[PDB]
Amino acid sequence: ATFISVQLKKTSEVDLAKPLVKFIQQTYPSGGEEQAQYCRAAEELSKLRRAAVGRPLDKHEGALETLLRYYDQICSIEPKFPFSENQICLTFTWKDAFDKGSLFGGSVKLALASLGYEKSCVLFNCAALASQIAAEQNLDNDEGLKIAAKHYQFASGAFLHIKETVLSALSREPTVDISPDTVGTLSLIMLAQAQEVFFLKATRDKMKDAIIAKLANQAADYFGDAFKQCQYKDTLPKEVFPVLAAKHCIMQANAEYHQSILAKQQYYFGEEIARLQHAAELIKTVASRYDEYVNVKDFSDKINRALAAAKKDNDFIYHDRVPDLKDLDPIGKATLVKSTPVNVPISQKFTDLFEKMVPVSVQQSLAAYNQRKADLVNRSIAQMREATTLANGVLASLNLPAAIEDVSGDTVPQSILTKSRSVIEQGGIQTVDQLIKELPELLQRNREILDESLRLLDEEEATDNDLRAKFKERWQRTPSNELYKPLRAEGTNFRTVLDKAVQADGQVKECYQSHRDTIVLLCKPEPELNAAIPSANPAKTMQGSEVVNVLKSLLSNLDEVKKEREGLENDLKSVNFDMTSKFLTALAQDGVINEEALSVTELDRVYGGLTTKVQESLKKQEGLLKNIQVSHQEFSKMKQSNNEANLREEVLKNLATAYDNFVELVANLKEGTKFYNELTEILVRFQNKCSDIVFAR
Amino acid sequence: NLYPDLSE
Repeated sequence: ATFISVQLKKTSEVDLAKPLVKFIQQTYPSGGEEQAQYCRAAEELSKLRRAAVGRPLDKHEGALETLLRYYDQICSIEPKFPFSENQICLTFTWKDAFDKGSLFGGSVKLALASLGYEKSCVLFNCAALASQIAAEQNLDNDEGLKIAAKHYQFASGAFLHIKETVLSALSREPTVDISPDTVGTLSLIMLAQAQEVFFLKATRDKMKDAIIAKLANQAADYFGDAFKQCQYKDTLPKEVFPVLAAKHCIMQANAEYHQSILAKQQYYFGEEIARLQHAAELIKTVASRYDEYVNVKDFSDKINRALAAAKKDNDFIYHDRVPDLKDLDPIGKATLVKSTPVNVPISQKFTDLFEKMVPVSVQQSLAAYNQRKADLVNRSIAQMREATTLANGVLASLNLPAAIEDVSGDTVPQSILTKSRSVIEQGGIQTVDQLIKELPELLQRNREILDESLRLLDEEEATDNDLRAKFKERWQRTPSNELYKPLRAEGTNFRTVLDKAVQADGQVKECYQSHRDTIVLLCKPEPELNAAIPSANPAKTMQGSEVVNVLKSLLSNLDEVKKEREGLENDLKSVNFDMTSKFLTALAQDGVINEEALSVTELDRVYGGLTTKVQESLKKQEGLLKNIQVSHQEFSKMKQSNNEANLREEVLKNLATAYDNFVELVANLKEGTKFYNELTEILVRFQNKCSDIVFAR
Repeated sequence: NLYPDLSE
């Protein structure tokens, strides 16, 4: 007994293991287990492809499950490693199944860099292998029927999922075998053979003829359509066509023979005869034209036995008129069969190797979130610092809070003395002098590291060129020049980072040189400092003066405001939200992840309380600097312009400017120091990367 | 602020 099956497609073996491992290492921390388990699995994958595909050999469910196991593992991997995004050079090469092309060759191949192409072929082979196992089954047997019926319906569903997946995934024209019309015809043949099987079970289980006639008729309807599809497109092996034709006929005859047992049961004798004659015609034709592909003898002997006896009984006894075919009611149809939907996992006991691996969808989103968090936070920080700077500069340029605390011109105003002690307490000028001294050394330490590193490259390159010049034959490997261009481009970049640092060093140094001497004064013991501040005869309207208490409370409000910026900045920086989860969720319940909208709404939840206040500071400062200047310019009427007070004025203005500068400078110097300190970390790893590559080579 | 960006 002959059933159609499909042969596997062939593939050249490819390096799955290495292109994948590249991404893995360039995404997680080198030396950790989030780099470990995703290399142990990447190798097990590469092996598993070879075992599933690497040979057209084994012909049972061990090898089918390995294929199925392989299909599910591929499908599971797609949302990880960026395949959709193109920069992975994994190219899959498959050969036509049928040696068919829409061109006059003997074979044709397609090699594509597309996981979608890969997965279709794997599934075709799953379909095909299942077909071969089904065709092999022993059909006089309950497990034979059941295994074939399940495998044909799988093959039919597998081929149909291929029909609806190919053109989208694969962004080329597929080979003829995995082409929609082919794979759609194959799906229907598999469905048909699955009916055949159920028609065979009903026969073996001695079910009612009415039933069997209807199952045979359904099969015949399925085989006819498959036949038609084939009449004007020769895309399948040469044996498919005549087998479809014979099976179509045999199933019409089985339908007619069974319905003929009905007609007899109902004393429709002319109909018995007409239907039997039809069964005889089809089988006679099948026996002579398709003798290579079927054996139909018993059934022929059984038709004729039944027919002679009906004609004996009719001619003598009953005398029933034999109708034309055209006048007979259609035999019904009953399907007991379905194309099996493909839904991973199709393998049993499936386990996902890269289950723990976070999807790319999240990575991109999680990264892009951080660049939006970063803008919002620096945004807010820089705005505030710019403001406090500008407020301090205005208060200095107007001798405040000093002026309104300047009882006589005899002593050190309380605020100036307060600022002084803060400077003395933070170490004084020694702290600024020491940081300025060590800055060129931390610079030099970084130049040292960059040069020694590139020198390694230079020295290895020179000997590599000499060896290739002297031993042309004995020394053939890619030149050092080409291997080193990546590292040498990190190098030229680092250089530019250093060019920027130097200029910044310049800025701090000039400001340091421009303000040293006034700071040194500020740091002097209180009576010593008072001696260097010129005395003046005070403008004595400064007892209960109303213009004073307005400035006084106004400066308190300005003080409040700027002191508050400090707890704001710190809260802006100390908080954060791990967003992986909110991303994970939107991925599983929705089609895709839209981070923009999802992150905006969460950055408003986490940071909105603080961004509001940051804004309520800037504007509040604006308001305070408005009616501090228009208020001050009135206070200035109470003070008169003479030489002794112009002098004290400037010294006071300049001592306050000095405190501002000491504070700014300490912050700048400690910023430069941490920078040159983090940069050594960057550069040591670069120096290490240079020696590893100069010694691996 | 003053000193260049360290990110990569």
